[PDB]
Amino acid sequence: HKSEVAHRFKDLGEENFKALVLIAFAQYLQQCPFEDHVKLVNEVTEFAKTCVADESAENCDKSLHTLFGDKLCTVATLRETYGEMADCCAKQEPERNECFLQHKDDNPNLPRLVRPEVDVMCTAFHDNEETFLKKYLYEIARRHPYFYAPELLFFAKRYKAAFTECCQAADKAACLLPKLDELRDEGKASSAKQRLKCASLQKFGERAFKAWAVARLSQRFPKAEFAEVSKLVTDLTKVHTECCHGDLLECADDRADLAKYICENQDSISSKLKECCEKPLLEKSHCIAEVENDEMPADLPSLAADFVESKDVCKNYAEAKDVFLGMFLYEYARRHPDYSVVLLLRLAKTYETTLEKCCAAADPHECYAKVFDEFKPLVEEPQNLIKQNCELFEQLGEYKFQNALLVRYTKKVPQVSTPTLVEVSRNLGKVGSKCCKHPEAKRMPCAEDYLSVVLNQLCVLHEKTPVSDRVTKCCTESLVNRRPCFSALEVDETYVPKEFNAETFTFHADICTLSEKEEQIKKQTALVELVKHKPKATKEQLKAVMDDFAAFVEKCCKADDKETCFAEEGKKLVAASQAALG
Ligand SMILES: CN(C)c1cccc2c(S(=O)(=O)N[C@@H](CCCNC(=N)N)C(=O)O)cccc12
Ligand SMILES: CN(C)c1cccc2c(S(=O)(=O)N[C@@H](CCCNC(=N)N)C(=O)O)cccc12
Ligand SMILES: CCCCCCCCCCCCCC(=O)O
Ligand SMILES: CCCCCCCCCCCCCC(=O)O
Repeated sequence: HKSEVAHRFKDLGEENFKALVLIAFAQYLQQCPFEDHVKLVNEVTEFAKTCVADESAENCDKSLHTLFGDKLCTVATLRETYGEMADCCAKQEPERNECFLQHKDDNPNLPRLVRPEVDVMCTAFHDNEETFLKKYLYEIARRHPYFYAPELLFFAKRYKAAFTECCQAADKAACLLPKLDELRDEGKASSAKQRLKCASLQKFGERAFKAWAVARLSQRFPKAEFAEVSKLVTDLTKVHTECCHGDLLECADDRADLAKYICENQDSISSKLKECCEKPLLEKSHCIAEVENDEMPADLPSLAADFVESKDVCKNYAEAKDVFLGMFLYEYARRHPDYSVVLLLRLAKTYETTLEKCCAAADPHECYAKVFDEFKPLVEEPQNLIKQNCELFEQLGEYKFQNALLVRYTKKVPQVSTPTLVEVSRNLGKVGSKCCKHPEAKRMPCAEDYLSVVLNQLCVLHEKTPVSDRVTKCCTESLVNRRPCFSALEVDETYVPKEFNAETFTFHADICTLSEKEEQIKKQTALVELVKHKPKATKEQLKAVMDDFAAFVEKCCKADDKETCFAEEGKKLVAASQAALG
């Protein structure tokens, strides 16, 4: 109303307000120390309480961007510490805010945040819960200037919970550690997905984004009408554009509106928004965005009616190509919550191509009549890979399943670095253990979501150090063809094996004391290097060495004079193996 800070203060609450202001400042002034930001927060909070009291008090009328900018320009060491950015303070709003956005460092040169010992961690938490959580909130926020603030706040509260439950536990570590690792990945995944959607919106444009949304929104709100889905898709697009531009406030307002709009028309969108809509202003958005798919209508016509038979296909299609295709997408997506969004896009793409070729032919109907048949092979491809890979994972464990993927890809792309291969394969394996446990109907969507992030990470590392044209093709290809492209890679015939290296296969007793995580990465690293040396080795030849090795270790780690065993038997292993693998 009259006062913006007052309004936000009232909605959000004191605690949330103070946390968000902190995150916001940490995201711009990434270089200032924790104690400086805390001061800022206090002053902004105090000022806020002043306005809550008297809406007409000094400055309370000024907009949030203006207020935020002024306080930002208050920092005396602004130029000394941030140089160029200080020139932003000379500009008027909105150039000022705009200027600040352009100077936000997407990834500064800060030190990796290390995880302390669980005990020091639980004691710090206990002795000063607030400064312990806020300082870490600060460290995370400054390292991820683009992470949507409210969401970072959502994570914080889960972290708080993990410490309460675990620092009380008998075995604190057994409780805490795994919850922490889970929190980290979930954080890594959210981060990666946010930057991924933004990248895509930049490269492939609005249209492509819109398409992806119709599909996703349709699977989620199958009982909504195409007109509502269009509405939502338009607003969602605006939201992402702005949220991607990086302006927290604008992004927040857009999201608030959309969430409240959805809740008001809740009855005509989805029957699973009841809970989400009764939640606090700060959680509405987050909830809705993650809502389970609603139940789809039972009395739903067959597609071929309006899209294959009907002689108005080309008529309706030429009258508004994108709308018609959007309708096709809507119709197909809502009957298939079990398809990955990108699979749906491939079908829509296929349908479009057909109509382009066909509607330009004498007898349209005859030309495009056998299209739903062209879909079959498209749908089955992803399904087959799922059942096939999920079975294999059920046999061997995650670990053993990770090794198979290790051999499989080292062969396809031997140029890639051994460490990169180990990491990608490990994360790929995890997708197997996180998705294969769901009933079929949810597998593909799961794989898509986890595969998309892992594939982007893969492409990035490669952007930096290009090592293969094939990998770069897949990486730059259509986002809808990214995964298929990687799936179509075959063994590298050209590759010339790395010259043998003794050190690379020498193992010491230190291997017996390392943690599982460590031992595995140690073994998996030799494996990639093994394959990189003998790429023509068969499943049989390999399993042989591995079995020998397997024993080797266990044997030399349960016998006196370790380092002797590994050195004496080690020579034997390598000697025999070099021979078996000719
Ligand atoms: C919940 N969310 C916001 C996160 C919590 C903790 C760590 C996160 C990280 S992380 O990078 O610190 N943690 C990962 C990635 C290593 C990258 N390190 C860099 N210095 N770049 C890790 O420790 O294996 C990234 C993204 C989100 C995170
Ligand atoms: C709450 N309003 C404003 C929404 C915001 C963002 C995404 C929404 C979606 S969605 O389908 O795009 N939801 C996305 C994930 C949301 C982003 N989540 C993050 N943690 N970053 C998806 O399922 O692929 C559906 C409905 C409402 C949404
Ligand atoms: C009005 C609704 C807009 C939806 C537009 C339908 C376009 C679907 C065709 C599929 C295109 C695949 C996406 C791409 O890679 O370009
Ligand atoms: C030509 C040198 C061959 C010797 C190298 C042996 C390295 C193989 C690594 C074994 C990894 C199998 C994983 C496991 O033991 O569970």
